[PDB]
Amino acid sequence: QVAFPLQYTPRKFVIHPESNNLIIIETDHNAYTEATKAQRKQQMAEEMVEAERELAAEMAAAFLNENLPESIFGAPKAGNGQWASVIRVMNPIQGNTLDLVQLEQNEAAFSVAVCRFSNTGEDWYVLVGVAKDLILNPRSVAGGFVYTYKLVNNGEKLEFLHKTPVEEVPAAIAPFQGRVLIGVGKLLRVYDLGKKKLLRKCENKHIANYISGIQTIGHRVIVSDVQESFIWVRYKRNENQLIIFADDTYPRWVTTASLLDYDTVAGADKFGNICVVRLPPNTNDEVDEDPTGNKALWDRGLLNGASQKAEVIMNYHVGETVLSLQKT
Amino acid sequence: KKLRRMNRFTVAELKQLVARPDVVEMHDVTAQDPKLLVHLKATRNSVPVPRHWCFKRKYLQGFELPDFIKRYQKLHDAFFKWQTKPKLTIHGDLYYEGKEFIDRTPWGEL
Amino acid sequence: IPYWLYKLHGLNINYNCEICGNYTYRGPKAFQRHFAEWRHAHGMRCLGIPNTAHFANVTQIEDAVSLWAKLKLQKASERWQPDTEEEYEVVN
Amino acid sequence: VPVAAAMCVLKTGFLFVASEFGNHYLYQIAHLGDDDEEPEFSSAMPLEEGDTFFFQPRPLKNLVLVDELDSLSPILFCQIADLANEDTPQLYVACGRGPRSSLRVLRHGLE
Amino acid sequence: EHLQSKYIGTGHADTTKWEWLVNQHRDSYCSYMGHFDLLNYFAIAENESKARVRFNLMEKMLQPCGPPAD
RNA sequence: GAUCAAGUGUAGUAUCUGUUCUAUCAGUUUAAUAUCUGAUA
Ligand SMILES: [Zn+2]
Repeated sequence: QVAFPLQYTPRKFVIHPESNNLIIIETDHNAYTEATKAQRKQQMAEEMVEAERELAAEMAAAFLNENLPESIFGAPKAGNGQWASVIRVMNPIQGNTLDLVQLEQNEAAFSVAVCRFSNTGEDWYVLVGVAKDLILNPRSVAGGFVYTYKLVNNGEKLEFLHKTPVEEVPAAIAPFQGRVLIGVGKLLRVYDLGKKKLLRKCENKHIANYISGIQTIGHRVIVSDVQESFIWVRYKRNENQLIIFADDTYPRWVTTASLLDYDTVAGADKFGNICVVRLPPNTNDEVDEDPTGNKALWDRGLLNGASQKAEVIMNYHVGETVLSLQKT
Repeated sequence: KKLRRMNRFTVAELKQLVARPDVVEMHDVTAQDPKLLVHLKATRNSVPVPRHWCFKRKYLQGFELPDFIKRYQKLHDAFFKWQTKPKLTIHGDLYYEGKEFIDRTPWGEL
Repeated sequence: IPYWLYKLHGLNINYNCEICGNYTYRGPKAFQRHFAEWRHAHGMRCLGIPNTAHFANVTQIEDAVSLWAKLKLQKASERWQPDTEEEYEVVN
Repeated sequence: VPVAAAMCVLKTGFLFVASEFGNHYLYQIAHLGDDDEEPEFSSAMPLEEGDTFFFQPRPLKNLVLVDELDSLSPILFCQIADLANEDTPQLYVACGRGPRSSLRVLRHGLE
Repeated sequence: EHLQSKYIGTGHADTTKWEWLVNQHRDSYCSYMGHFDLLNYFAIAENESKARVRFNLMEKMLQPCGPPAD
């Protein structure tokens, strides 16, 4: 092992394909950002003087310089719902930080992607999905943002472009056909880059619950629901629609997913399991959704899910929770 | 006492209060928790109660040899050379009285 | 008629349907069939309401209409509104 | 020391600190905590309710680090890729919680 | 059958929403306490010590769904 | 389908023959009925 320090709990990273640098998102609950950590320190020094006053001034000056490392003494625990988060560009050969964007207090990065957009061609972009004022338990949130940066200097610096608001946490981001697919809560949306903000080309509201992950292959999109496992979606390119065409027959608390082939998904869950789910032969992805309402009224899916079902072809309890799957 | 049997939603009221009015049956209104019941009836992989539960008659009071068998070695090969899976019903397809009458190579094949 | 059909089979009981012009069908698991019958289907047509499973077991006009309001709002909401696609400077 | 799932004091004068997450530590106990530059608090001292004893956190005084069991718990994210132009792909592993987080590069081999 | 009553968290035809959910929540918290990896997940997600996560779960065992219906 | 009487047999479960079911309301009860208990003819 060679180990390179990070500042908060890393949630995800992506390899920028040309210069091979890692874009890492780090995020903690009960945490202060460095700006807030400094401001907290400043007020506590002033409060210590305004509690003798010559010695208090010395102790306050001492305290402002007293700067014990978080790695040894612990990061100071902010209250419930308080978040600190950073986006780090890092070289994988030796872990020098090339760039470090710091997000606002109580912004929590949950998703990241590196991509090109069709409109801008060669230009690279980092999209980072952020929750604002997320409370975990009981769950509530002040919506979210997607931050866009233009990757520049051979993928060594994040040039901030714009910050686009969204209604709920953008929990997954996936580049799709020169556009970006972002899962905001239970809504799956296709976003064009735009100039001042991302533009919502398409949206699907039929996902049962919160979206944890998004994989893609061709026109197929595999959506990981937080509890209702795998949903297969097709993007109808000409018709501008995201259509659900298949689902699993079990609840799974999916943590991560991997595509094995065009028809097959390996998944893992919060309960230490792995599964492989496959679409049965002659599953049809060329499916409609009705412009009047018929396919949500008369015509319908099976068991209160989609009309076609995936087969579970593998199940195994690993004995311990899996957060990464990769075919390699 | 009959009073609590009057202290119930109407079918109209239960139909409008819920995300899925198409799962609301006449009887559902009479439950101890009609809102939990209708919720459970709407869950994504859940199986309906056998429809005969309210019938006055008992459940069923209203073979061909599989082709590979029917087709020493032959009898082994019926099981280990040419045995086809029968038509299998999917999860939740309960039996009832009237039921009958980019590359695409698979990963991890052999 | 063997009168255990009236009592035991439940053909004593009766229900009206306003959608069926106030017509009546006697016993419960017989009555339940009119939601797929021409009196009912014509009543639903006369109110501009499709006779979906959502309206099975609904016998009253104001209910069928108000449920058809709530369902029409729901089924308008549930889908993609391409009038609410976004275009650059922003326009929908 | 890092927050521990378990501590064992060995008869031979070592403290083993099974870290809650990340690497585990063996420390030699250099001193038994019988200094007096730093005060000893007591249940017999007068104090109020809501009031509290206060102490100063400071670097390792009674403990000396002697071994570190390099530990991947928790692995939060992973990519297997060659990013070094070696023969063999490395595993890029996002590890740890909080300020003991790390990105670790794993190669098949011996240091 | 009668002997099922030896086992807490079983139900019967007059089991309410509240009784059933309180058993689901109590069984869930006991499962989280036993499964070391499931406990890891919550400690990392909350940025909280495994010992405080366990304590918070034990505190939640008393009244996991709020008070009985009425 | 419920319900009363009688024969017969088994470790236990029952079978089998001969009857009753004709009007509304209230209470009990049921998923809804029904049965049952009162009332009005
Ligand atoms: Zn009708």
